[PDB]
Amino acid sequence: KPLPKAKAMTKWEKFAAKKGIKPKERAGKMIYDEASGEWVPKWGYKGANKKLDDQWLVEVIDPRTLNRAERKRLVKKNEKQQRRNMKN
Amino acid sequence: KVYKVGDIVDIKANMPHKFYQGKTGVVYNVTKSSVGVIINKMVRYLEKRLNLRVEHIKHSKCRQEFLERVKANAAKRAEAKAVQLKRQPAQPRESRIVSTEGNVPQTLAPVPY
Repeated sequence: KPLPKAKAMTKWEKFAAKKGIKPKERAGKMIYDEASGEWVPKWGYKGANKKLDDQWLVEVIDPRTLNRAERKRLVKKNEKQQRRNMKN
Repeated sequence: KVYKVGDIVDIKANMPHKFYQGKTGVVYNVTKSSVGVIINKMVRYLEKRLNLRVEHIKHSKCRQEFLERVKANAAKRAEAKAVQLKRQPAQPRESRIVSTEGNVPQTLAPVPY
């Protein structure tokens, strides 16, 4: 087979090189959840991002549905960006 | 239970994410996922548009006493028409004699043993 050395900057590496944005250290999923005695990592299992859905009062249509729609919109935007980068 | 707009419910919780337990409000909106309750709060009094799931909400019996008293007063007036319906605070107890024949006063001796 030919060499798999395909290259593409995805439009992000170009900006990261233009700016002084160093790559994130990529520490881990764990993040401290204040007001509680548990870590509940940012993502991976029982993520804190899902906390807003399981909590009891959402002061200020159900706002939980709005948050879920926002999550779906962000995921679809990421997928669209991936498709755009694949087009190149 | 089928909650309806305008009903009075008590915000009872089953970690916190807030401290509103024990407060009562009136339902202003209802949906499948949650029930909307409005709670008044002082700055003049402001208002908060709370939204809570049915799991942490229950009906309030605050107005049960009012309706029961109204019905009892109406019935009493109807019966007496054939009135002093006003509620009265607990009046001071009157004098009463106590007999020690069946119970000798015992010096409890707070030692006690």
